[PDB]
Amino acid sequence: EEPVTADVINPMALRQREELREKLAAAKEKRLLNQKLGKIKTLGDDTAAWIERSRQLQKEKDLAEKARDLQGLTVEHAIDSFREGETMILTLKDKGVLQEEEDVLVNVNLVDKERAEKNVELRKKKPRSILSKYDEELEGRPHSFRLEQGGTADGLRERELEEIRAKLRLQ
Amino acid sequence: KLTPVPDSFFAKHLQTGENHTSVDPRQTQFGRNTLMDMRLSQQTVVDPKGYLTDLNSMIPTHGGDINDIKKARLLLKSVRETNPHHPPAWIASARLEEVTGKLQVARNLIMKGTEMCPKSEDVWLEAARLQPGDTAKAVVAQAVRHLPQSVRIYIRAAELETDIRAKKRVLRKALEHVPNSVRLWKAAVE
Amino acid sequence: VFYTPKELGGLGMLSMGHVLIPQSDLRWSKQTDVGITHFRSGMSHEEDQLIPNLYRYIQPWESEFIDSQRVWAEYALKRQEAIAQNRRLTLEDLEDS
Amino acid sequence: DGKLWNLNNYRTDMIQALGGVEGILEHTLFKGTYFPTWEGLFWEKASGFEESMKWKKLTNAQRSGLNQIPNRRFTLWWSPTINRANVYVGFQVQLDLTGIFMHGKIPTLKISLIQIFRAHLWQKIHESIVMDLCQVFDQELDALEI
Amino acid sequence: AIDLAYNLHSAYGNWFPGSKPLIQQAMAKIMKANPALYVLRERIRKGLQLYSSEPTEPYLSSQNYGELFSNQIIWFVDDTNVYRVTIHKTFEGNLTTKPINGAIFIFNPRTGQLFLKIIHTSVWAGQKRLGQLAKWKTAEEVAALIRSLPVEEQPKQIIVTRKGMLDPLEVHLLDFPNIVIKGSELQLPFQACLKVEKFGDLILKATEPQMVLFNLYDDWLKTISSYTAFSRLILILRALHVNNDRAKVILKPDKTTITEPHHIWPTLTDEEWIKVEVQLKDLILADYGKKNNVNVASLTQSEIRDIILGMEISAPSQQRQQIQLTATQTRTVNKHGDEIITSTTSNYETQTFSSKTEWRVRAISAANLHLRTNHIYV
Amino acid sequence: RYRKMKERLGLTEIRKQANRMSFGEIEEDAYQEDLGFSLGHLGKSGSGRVRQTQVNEATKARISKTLQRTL
Amino acid sequence: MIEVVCNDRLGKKVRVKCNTDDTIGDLKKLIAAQTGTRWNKIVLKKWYTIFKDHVSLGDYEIHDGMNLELYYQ
RNA sequence: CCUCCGAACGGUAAGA
Repeated sequence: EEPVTADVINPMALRQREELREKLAAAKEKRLLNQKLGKIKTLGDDTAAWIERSRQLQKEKDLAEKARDLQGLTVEHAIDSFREGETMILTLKDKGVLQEEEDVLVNVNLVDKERAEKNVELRKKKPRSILSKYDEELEGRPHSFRLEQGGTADGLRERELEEIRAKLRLQ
Repeated sequence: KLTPVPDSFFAKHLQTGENHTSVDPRQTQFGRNTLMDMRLSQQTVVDPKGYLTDLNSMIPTHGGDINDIKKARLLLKSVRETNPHHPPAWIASARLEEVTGKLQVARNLIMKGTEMCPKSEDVWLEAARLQPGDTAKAVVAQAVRHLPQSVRIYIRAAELETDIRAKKRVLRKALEHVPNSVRLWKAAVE
Repeated sequence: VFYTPKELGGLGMLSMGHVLIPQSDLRWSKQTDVGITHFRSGMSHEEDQLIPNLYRYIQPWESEFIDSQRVWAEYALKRQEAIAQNRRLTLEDLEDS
Repeated sequence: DGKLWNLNNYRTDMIQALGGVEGILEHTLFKGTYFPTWEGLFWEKASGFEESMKWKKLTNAQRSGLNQIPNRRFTLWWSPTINRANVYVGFQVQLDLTGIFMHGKIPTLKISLIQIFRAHLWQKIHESIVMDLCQVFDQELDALEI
Repeated sequence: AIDLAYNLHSAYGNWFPGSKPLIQQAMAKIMKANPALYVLRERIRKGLQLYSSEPTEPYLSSQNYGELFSNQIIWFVDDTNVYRVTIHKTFEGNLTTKPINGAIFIFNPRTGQLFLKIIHTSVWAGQKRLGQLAKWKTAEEVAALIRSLPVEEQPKQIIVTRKGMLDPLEVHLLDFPNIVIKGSELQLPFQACLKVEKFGDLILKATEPQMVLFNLYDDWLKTISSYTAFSRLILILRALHVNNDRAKVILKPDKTTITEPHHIWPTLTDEEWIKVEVQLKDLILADYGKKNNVNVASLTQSEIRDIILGMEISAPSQQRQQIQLTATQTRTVNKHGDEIITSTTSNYETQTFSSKTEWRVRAISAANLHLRTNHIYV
Repeated sequence: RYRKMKERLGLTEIRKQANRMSFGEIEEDAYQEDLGFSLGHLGKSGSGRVRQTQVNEATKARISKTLQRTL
Repeated sequence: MIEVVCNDRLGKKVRVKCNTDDTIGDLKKLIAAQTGTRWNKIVLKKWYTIFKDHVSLGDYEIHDGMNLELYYQ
């Protein structure tokens, strides 16, 4: 057709541009620090009367001698998966340090239970959004919920009320 | 049989490089990390190990031992964001930026480390060696001002400032702070 | 295929000839949500592009000798400055040259 | 003496003359690899098999047939440009298990293309796309009035 | 039309209401996600020897698990239990939540010295980022402790259970280039060692974070080797990861079971150790079979080894192995386009669709239609 | 014997890393005497590891038995 | 104005300048001019694929320099 | 001003 405007992607020129930008920013920071490090005197008068000063200083010092932090944290487990009255320990999920992602809590035992259940389904599954079968491949989804204020997660009451409403509609 | 080349060949080829940060002014036209917590090593089964501190290894020994310089830079950036009161994290970041031959960035980073972690020693006397001349003198003056005035940075000031005309004043200002140091008395006496 | 650096997959050869790139080679296209969009570098009534000749990127011997003399003259003075200030050349004094 | 020549500007201007990464990589199978971006990728100058076979007491005829893998890989990388019918004017020939037309006997590329479309991959791609379109038309048959 | 060498797609022809956007979205999703297209792309990638940002580190797997038992000193740095919290859903109401003290594992398999570093909750006071601080704190303590031993006890290679620790350890050990920091394919059950009630009773009720030393080879080294003690420990820890309560009963075959406070494991003899190991192995296999619906007698030897050591790989439906005869008459053309009728037997365009509009599928859906007449929504 | 001979001829990490080459990141041509000689991810600050790789002791060059007895 | 080589391998190898907007009929007329066979008695193939007269040269992606196999009707 | 527009081959899968 009439091909549109295209910027040439040059990796070497890009690296040279970044190097120049970094050098200019470093020079700016150097001069700013020099402005800051100028207003402070660098004295870090005589000899014998200085010893007299020291004697006076010795006299002077002699006279002087005489659950809230867990708000907003995400748990990568279904709420129903927790049995009632059982204390479960949640560990922090492994994340790369060079990865900005919200911290997630996870219990290892629930994880291997979920993996076993998924494999059971996969063996059972012997072979709607548009082409929903590719949602796992495209977007990559464990059930999760977020802790509220005080670390308390109160969401099962809403689901119970929904179930009660559905049953009442059935009745 | 073929028996490929020893790994020492690749090691020496990649070692050729990482040249130097400075040159002795004698060659003519033709001629790092923390160590801030140790723990004493020594019935019942529980053993609280008393932990001590030597807080750095000041002298720069390691050099050019970094592969993936930008990955290491990102990692040390992450360290300094997550643990900004960690003096040797800043020390290692400054030494890494100094190793590559990026002196000014290392100087700025050690300035930010001194600003952010001032209650330490080795950060100040490594900023003194990274900063040149009068800037180093001002940095030592700041360290003397804030750090509670009973330290070795005073001998650093006396060493780097000037001749006896200013060395005497530096030693006087040192001895005026905690007048009990034998080294300061020995330096002032001669 | 010949003059693409080996990192990008080409042979990466150096040219002392006068090889021309036809305008049909500097055009491409990409697929997006709104169909296919066509790009090209040599867009307009331009002169035929030559791959760069190696000669322009080598400093001639005379210029290099004059620059060598000037550079080492500067280095001698910087070394004298380093001696007089009890410091060593910190790779920043010798950064311009 | 030191390295009395630097070739960074030469390579920079060469990539600029060739159109940059976008202008170069469309002569290649890069878009057929479907990598999201070219940033973090890397090459392998020798495969595991080709490296392991570099010293195994092979005959001269076996080694001669093993120093051709780099050429085959180079030819396959630049295949969308070497096999073009603009270059190599002449009759085109179709590989009898795929829709690939060979504009010239390029033996170091015919083999790399026979390997890629082994086990009737062309027919399986067509069948998979047909079945995926059938499914998407099936999920939309009340609104689509089918 | 699909361009496979350039991954392009287009469509020309007649359109009917609702067809153009439908095909646009369908083709956008198909080109991005397709088994056969993925196979083609992966095959091109392998042919070109072009890989994506994964230069593999040294990797401890189930195949090189034997080399783990050499004479050099190994460590097993673990930060799984650095940030630990407890919840329980009381059946009346909301979810209680209490953070507890964490632990850092520096277990050594050659001598059994389990180095523990406890973490008080106070360190997690005003930290917007928990994972990065956990990683960097654990690496800091690793390098702090690695400098306290002499050169003859420092590790020759360090193995980290969690892959996300690879980067921090390689930064905190820059001054120490000789120790090879290695990954781990197989999930070592080292988070289960806090399930021992001594460790829990210590950590849960501890403050002022301090280092402590243990020994998981209590008196075993007097009678058994080092990598027999390690294998026994691995079995016990896998069991405690599995149940932690059934294995608690198994760890006491009698009621005396003199587990003196001087050490951690019960003082038991080797002949009874064989039997209790057999019971423990049976427990692990029985739990694996219960969870995965497999037969314990059907497991092979290497299967049991992989079960005990780490974990096993699954197989999703998206993973396709696209890598009797029914003749079919089709109206085709020959090479010259002569409009012939052929009878083929190659099974390459025979996949029946049979979706939502077939007499068989419709009748199968109509089955059980009487059971769908319960909730009569008037 | 087989283990030792496999370890000697094995592809060490430093030699494994020189086999690779970054995509699109153009290296400077060190070693005038032979262009095309390039280390891989050894020092190119590409996608390698943070620390420098260590030389394998098994690849160290040694002399023969007859040569030693003549020495 | 692109240039297409229309080759018959026995021998009729001909070089024809044509426009991209040209349909295959116009290209066949030019080949008729340069070969002597009547334009409606000329078939342009791509190894088995017959180019149809009503389709422009741009649609077939017959670019400047491409060879087209010459057959007869 | 510049008008000299060339060609064929080196392009066969081997089988059933």
